[PDB]
Amino acid sequence: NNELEPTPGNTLRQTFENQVNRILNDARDKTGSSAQKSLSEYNNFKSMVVSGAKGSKINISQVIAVVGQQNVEGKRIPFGFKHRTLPHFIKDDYGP
Amino acid sequence: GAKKSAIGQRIVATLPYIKQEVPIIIVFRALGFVSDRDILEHIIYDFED
Amino acid sequence: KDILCRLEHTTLRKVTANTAIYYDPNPQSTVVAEDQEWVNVYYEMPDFDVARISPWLLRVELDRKHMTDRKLTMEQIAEKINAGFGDDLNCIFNDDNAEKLVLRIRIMNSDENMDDDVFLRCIESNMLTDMTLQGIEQISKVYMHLPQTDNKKKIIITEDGEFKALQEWILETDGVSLMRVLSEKDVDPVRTTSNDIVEIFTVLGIEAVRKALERELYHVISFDGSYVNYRHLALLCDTMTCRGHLMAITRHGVNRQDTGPLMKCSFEETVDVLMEA
Amino acid sequence: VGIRFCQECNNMLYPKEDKENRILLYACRNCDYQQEADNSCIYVNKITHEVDELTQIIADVSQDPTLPRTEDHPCQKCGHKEAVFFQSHSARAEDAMRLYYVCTAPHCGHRWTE
Amino acid sequence: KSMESVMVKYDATVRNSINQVVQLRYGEDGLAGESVEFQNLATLKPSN
Amino acid sequence: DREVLRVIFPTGDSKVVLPCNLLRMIWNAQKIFHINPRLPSDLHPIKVVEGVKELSKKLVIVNGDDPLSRQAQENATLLFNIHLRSTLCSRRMAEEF
Amino acid sequence: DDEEETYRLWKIRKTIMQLCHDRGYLVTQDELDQTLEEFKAQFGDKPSEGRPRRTDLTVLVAHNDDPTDQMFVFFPEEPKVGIKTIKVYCQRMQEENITRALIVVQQGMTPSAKQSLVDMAPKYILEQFLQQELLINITEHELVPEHVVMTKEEVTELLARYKLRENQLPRIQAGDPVARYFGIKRGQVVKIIRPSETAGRYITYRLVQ
Ligand SMILES: [Zn+2]
Ligand SMILES: [Zn+2]
Repeated sequence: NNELEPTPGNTLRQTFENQVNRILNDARDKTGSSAQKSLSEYNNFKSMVVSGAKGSKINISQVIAVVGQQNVEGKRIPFGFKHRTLPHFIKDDYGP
Repeated sequence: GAKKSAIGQRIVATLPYIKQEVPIIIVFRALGFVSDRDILEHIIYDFED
Repeated sequence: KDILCRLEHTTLRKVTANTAIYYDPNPQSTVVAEDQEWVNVYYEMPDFDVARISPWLLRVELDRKHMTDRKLTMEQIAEKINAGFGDDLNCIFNDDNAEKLVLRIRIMNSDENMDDDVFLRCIESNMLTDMTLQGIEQISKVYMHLPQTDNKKKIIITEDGEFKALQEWILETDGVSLMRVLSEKDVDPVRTTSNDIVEIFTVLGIEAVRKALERELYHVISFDGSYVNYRHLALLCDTMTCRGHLMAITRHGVNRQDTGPLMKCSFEETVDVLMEA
Repeated sequence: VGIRFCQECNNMLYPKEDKENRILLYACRNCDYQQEADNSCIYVNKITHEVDELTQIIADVSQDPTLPRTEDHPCQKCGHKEAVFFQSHSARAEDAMRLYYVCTAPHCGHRWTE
Repeated sequence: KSMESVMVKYDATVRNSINQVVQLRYGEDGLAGESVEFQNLATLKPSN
Repeated sequence: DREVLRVIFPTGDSKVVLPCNLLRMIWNAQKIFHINPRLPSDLHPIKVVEGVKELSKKLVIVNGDDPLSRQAQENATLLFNIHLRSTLCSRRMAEEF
Repeated sequence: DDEEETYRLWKIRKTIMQLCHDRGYLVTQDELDQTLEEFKAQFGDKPSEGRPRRTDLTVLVAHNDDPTDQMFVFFPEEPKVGIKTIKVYCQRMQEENITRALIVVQQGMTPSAKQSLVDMAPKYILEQFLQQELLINITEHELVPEHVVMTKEEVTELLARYKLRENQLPRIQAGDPVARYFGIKRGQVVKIIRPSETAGRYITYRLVQ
């Protein structure tokens, strides 16, 4: 409804993309923290992550909570078809 | 250039088996259609534009 | 923001809405309906009817949005579109209290006592790209932000002797011509720099190239949290700028050397250089 | 603003100036057919380029099975309660997230932005 | 391939192949980068 | 030296790379000799001052006697001598160590 | 305009009063910090149709060690300079018995006058500058270390201490901005003093060739 106001040095599209990334990145982090604070002392993932032998704290959340958001060329998945990403969606769908 | 700055870009064509570029109106006339009311109806399909 | 706009390059076609070539054989004809008022209040003060009056007119419309954002109004434009091109043109204009900003131009009639229509179209197509309103020619877009890191902050030593960091506005451009940007007012001539080193070589010297090259190597190495000792950077950026000028480490740079004949034969031009030898 | 074709050899009529009655004359450069100009303006150049695409979208787009539909916004000219909306899908995409609608009733073709 | 023959000569100067001095002392200090480690000054940061 | 450091390091950091560690060498000597940090010590301060001077003399990087070879030596071991003088001062080694 | 023009002429003047102070000439103290409004009141408010004509700006200075060797600086009036125009100056030096001279070129010079200055080699040495380059002191930049020119008695002490020749030093061509700022000729040695993070201070030498 044309209720967005661009920020200095930002097109209307790029301001929208930047905010949609912030909402989605915080969910990957907040869900990730949920996956950790529920682990146990006997867990074997935490045992290889804590001692630093192999792994990272994001693989735990990707295995347990959420894989996250993919992106090619450093930006969201492009419109490979015309105004679509796959023939299963309707045109100009910008959802997550 | 202080000459074509005003007129603008010119549509060109590079036909096969020839060395030099050719303007499109020339190759249009080589098929007949010498008039410029008949050429500009094969290229523009509505004259309210 | 004002020095931002004063540094950025701005041409004419960025501040115009539309232009039209009309035909007024008399300045009182006023083919378009409503411009008669201001052109007439000029006309009761009629000056410069020296040779003729050119029947060919050029009318330009401006966008106050793009006008005020750079703090421009058509007065300065009006003198510089005259002062800078000659006096073959003549500009009368509105008052900005009127919502739309139009200024009309005719050729200097001294020429009428090669067609003037194609000449006027050439001039129209030439002024909107070669305007040079403000700024330096090559720098196109200039951003603005204040950092939060201690990398670009202003660290001062207070009176009691403690290191205090301060947030200060910095500007970053896309395009380089530093010798002019340094010469401007209210721009720090000490800490301003460019990420191209041939420019610093021509402008600042040779030792400045040494230090800038060292700094850029350090910044690209320590980007992902890694670390490399200092002696290696120093030795590299010292042997790279030892013979006075910037010789790149490439096939050409190795060729121009004081080394013997049996080393340049190990590089792809054995026979000719050895025949020379 | 338009264009003028000669009435004899069907070519492009150029504008010319006569020093007698101060009137624009359109001349040919193959023959010399003549006539006067009614609007007395030649060149116009729109740089704002704020053309509303309500004059460029076609009414048969409502036959597309790959476009979203709506029951909220009804048509005004006919009262149909089903529309199909989309975006500019053209250039001038700096702040271009408007939403043009088209009525889907057969033989209405009414278009409107909001 | 560029820097093959730079080395430390017996008077502690870093010379090229044609004996063109490059540094009057290695790394401007004279020490090998193998027996050094991180420390703190503890004199510049505090207040007066 | 405090005023010279503030112009060598303008930003204000303190992490530098240097020769032999000093805090660890003090910690070692505090245990090879069973130093009890509870009783008064017997280390005369003018002994600390003159010992640090004599030690600073025997750290030659550029060995020479004439000028232009006696100032390059002071330029080479400039930072390490500052660190050594600030760490082994008479107050600190009678208060902490 | 003239406000831009009265500003530049004060700025360019303040730069030169340091450039000649670096070369070891005698410049009075308050001439170094001559503020703008003081300059505007002394030489004139505006050079546009004004008293400052780009002449009445010239400077003549004498060396510290010797009152005889003097240096002059000229501010030509035309944008680009011709042939006899410098001979006008060459005559002005011929009459006053001064060999050290500078010319602050306004916008450029002709390939003509480029030939006309490289000829008088053994006498009447002149330095050609540009109006733009003198607008800022590059010596006070951040990246530029401190240079000092060594007498010809000190240079023979290096090559006898480090047992060097003069071919084995690092080189610098006499065409870069700091080689001209100090007025350096081939065969001289300049000393650079920069602070480093491993030692604290490091002194390097350059041969100008
Ligand atoms: Zn015709
Ligand atoms: Zn309808």
